[PDB]
Amino acid sequence: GRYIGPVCRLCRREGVKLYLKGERCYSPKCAMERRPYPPGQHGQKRARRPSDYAVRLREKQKLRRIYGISERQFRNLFEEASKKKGVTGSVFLGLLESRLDNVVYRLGFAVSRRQARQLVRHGHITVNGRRVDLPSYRVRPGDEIAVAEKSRNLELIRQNLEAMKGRKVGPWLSLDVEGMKGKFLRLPDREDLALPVNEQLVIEFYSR
Amino acid sequence: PKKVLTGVVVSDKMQKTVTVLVERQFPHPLYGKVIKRSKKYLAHDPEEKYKLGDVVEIIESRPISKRKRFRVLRLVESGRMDLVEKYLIRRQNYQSLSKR
Amino acid sequence: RNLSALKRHRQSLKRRLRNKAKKSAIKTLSKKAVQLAQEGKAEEALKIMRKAESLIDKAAKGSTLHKNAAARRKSRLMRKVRQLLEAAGAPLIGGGLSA
Amino acid sequence: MVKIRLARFGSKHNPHYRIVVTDARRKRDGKYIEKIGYYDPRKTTPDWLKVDVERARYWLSVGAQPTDTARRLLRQAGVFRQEA
Amino acid sequence: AYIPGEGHNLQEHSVVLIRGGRVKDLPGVRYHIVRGVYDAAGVKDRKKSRSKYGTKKPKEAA
RNA sequence: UGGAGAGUUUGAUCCUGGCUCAGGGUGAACGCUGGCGGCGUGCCUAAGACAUGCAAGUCGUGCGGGCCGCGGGGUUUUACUCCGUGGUCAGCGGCGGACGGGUGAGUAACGCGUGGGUGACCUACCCGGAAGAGGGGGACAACCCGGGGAAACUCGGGCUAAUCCCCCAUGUGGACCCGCCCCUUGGGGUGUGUCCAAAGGGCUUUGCCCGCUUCCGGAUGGGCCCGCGUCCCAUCAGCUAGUUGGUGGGGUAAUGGCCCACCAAGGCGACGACGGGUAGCCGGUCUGAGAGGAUGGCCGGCCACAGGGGCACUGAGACACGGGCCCCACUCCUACGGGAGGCAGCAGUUAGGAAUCUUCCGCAAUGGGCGCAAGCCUGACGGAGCGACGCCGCUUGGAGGAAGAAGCCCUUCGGGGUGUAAACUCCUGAACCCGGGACGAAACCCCCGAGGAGGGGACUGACGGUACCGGGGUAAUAGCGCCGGCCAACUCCGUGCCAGCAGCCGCGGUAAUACGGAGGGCGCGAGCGUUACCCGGAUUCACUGGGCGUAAAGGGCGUGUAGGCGGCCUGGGGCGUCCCAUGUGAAA
Repeated sequence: GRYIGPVCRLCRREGVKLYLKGERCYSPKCAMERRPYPPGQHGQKRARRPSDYAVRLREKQKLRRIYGISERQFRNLFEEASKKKGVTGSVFLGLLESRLDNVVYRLGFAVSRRQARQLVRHGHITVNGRRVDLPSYRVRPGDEIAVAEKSRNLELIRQNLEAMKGRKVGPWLSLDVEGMKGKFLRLPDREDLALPVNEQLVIEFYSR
Repeated sequence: PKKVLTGVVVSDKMQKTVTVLVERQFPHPLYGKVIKRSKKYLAHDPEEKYKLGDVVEIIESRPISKRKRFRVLRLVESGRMDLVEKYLIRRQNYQSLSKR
Repeated sequence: RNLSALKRHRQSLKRRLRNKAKKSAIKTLSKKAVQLAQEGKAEEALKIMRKAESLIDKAAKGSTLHKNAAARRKSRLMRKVRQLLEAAGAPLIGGGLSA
Repeated sequence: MVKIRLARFGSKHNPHYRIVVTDARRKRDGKYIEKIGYYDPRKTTPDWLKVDVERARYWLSVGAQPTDTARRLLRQAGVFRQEA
Repeated sequence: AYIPGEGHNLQEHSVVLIRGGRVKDLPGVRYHIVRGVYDAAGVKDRKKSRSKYGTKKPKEAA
């Protein structure tokens, strides 16, 4: 269970537009702008003071919304991040963002999350000679994100590669659309992924 | 290796063997404070050379008899009346108690 | 049900026989020895020393008696005998004993 | 007596035979008197081979009988050498 | 031994697999009941207590 | 690189302080749902009981026949035997059974973890050095004659071989006696006297292969002992006579009351004896910031047991799971005279319980054993299956798409809300179809170098057409608790202290956001809920880290034992402190 179905229903849940559902959830509303109130029945019925612990866990939720993952593996990821010596927070953020599918997303081959996964976990992607599926494969500072050879002469392939020619994606990602490659360069950061996330409160829900 | 230790001679009494009250000491495994711990051992003597008190340095040896582990070696001191007096007070107080 | 572990204990019975035989033979050999030495004899007593010592070699040879134990019994034997000869006498012909 | 033997490890379908000196008593996984190498029968990674001829020679000289895949180990790693 | 709650049956056997818990009465209450054990399969119709109150996952015809 | 509290005593405050949960966790369990794979884990209780198949053998390079074999010699030929001689049951013999397997029953214990003495030992198949391999005589199988018994198999008897067995030897030598020299716990030499050694088999035979003899150092594990640590009760205080000691014997591989003889009165204790209850121990494992507290299953070493026992035997070693002897206990075969047995081994059966599997497969890897090897077993191991029982990766779609459909809940009838969710178009293609396809495997073995270095031949895969590769390829499982405050998320009928929910205040007595139903929404999601059991929170048995005037708590107050901690100065000693070097602490 990785959720799925009505996704940008959770876009307006927090009211902070979460692209996530492709071109529609990008241009005129992320199932958001139209009715950007937290759904259900109430919504337009006045909320509370979200107890500090609760909304700290809510920026935690928000965090995992920005990925489209289950809380389990994601949890384990947090352990692995907070432990091995580093600046735990930034480490955590960029780390989670080093997940294979999202690489292939922010890179440009995907428009968001579910699609990213679908075609990454498809085996339609190849890294350094070997073609691989698993989205939760967090790559390393020095890899090559290429895409398959029967995945060249194909459709929505040409779509995502169409809209991308003439765009700018992250620095630590090298874009070579003449030869279907993507260099997984330097480690990103908090200022490489500056977005509606406060890693602090997240961490401390996790760091109970 | 063949460890050795001290000891105040306790009691000839037995033939061709004497008992000895040894010393050991050690801290506490959570509470600090070093504490005292006496220990009686079989001090061996083929020729009754150590009398009431005689402190000596005693030794690991081949099991020569029954609980008669250890032996001795060389002498340290004599006139050990007061210390072993308080020992005889240990036995004294042992008889200073009963539950009948 | 069936297995050549009966083999094992068949042979083992045989070894029991071996042991008990040679063993008790040695016992009484040693005993006529201690008698003769006890009274005070020499010659034939130290002859018993001879044959018995040979025997205790066959003992330190096969799986009846053995090395340390064989030399244990032998030592106790030839030592013992020396004690009681001298007890009111002096041996003339040795054997297992020197001088 | 003392011998010179191999001992599988790893997990399921990824064995790797550890070169240990052990008397014929100590069972496979059981224990080792000393490890002095590794032979990987499947070949995977340049970790798949190493022996130490020094201790091998030690045990050999003072008395220790190797096995047969160990005979392979000497056949290749030339622990059976003598030079000249 | 109490019960899990509504739906009264259990003639004399049922096997109240004891589970365990007091309430502010019947001096003790400890060691409850399960239903569906060897008998007593919950209460007729349910929606949430179906983790002890039997009635599996009751699906209609649509 | 490491720490959060919350409700709970009142009319309100603040402390004292037990309760409770938010939390991590398992070899689990149950209820609800149930797709794939890898890797694990799977009687925690009856140490009750067991049907049938398999669990330890090999060796004809140790030795003689029966009998299945063949050339067929003898027999003029016959009967047939027997000279040569594969196979197969045995015998004598050689070696393993003391390794691999397991459970907590025992075990307050040098048994275990640990640091060492061994001048108190032992050690074979293995390495190194040595002196050697003359000769004799016998014995019982196999076999043949005959009795018993349903079976068990027992019984008198006459033969055959040997590496079986003993006898004089030969002495590199070891043993003892005493003599003497070094040592200083039975450690080392020498002399005098006696002691004993041997096995041959194979062949290409005059050399080699597998092996006999007696001793010295080592490679390996175990023995005994020592230092220290190893729970709950004081409502278990005195204890004990082999008991503390000694001389002389027996014992054993070794000292030792382990035992005997004899004699002297000691040995343990409030530093917890003696007594009883509970538990086999650890490397490590969960948890707290740590201190610690608890825990000991697969795995690694150490122990104990073979339904309880007692016991020797045998051996290098055992008091020996598939060796034995007697009582016991229980089950079974029986012709009721006789007799047989040990799944705490691998599968399962029954009981018991809340719950703990498949009587599948290969010796192909690797390991034990025996053989010179080829080899034969191996329920070790190496692999398949079942269970979300634990962990990790995972698909059930993407994308577009209404100021927003039917259906459904509220409603102030304005609308709201469900839900871009589906429908409606495109793409991508779980499983499913085909064809292909292993890693695990190169040594042993055959051959030249000498059999050394090495060099070439070549065998061997249970798992399994499985892993996977390439082609074809369908939108393809979704449930679980909660929704008062803790603790994040509420409107609507129901019901009227009735049914009910409950870890804590407790909630409902006609108008319940707490119970049931629903719309929706919170957390999670191949899982979720529920109880069971362990640390923290608990600074709520506190060393860090409290206390004690009224909250629980100064012994009524004096006394001295022992005990605990002790003024100022100088110097001598180095146990605690301390530091360096170091040994170990394995691996996991």
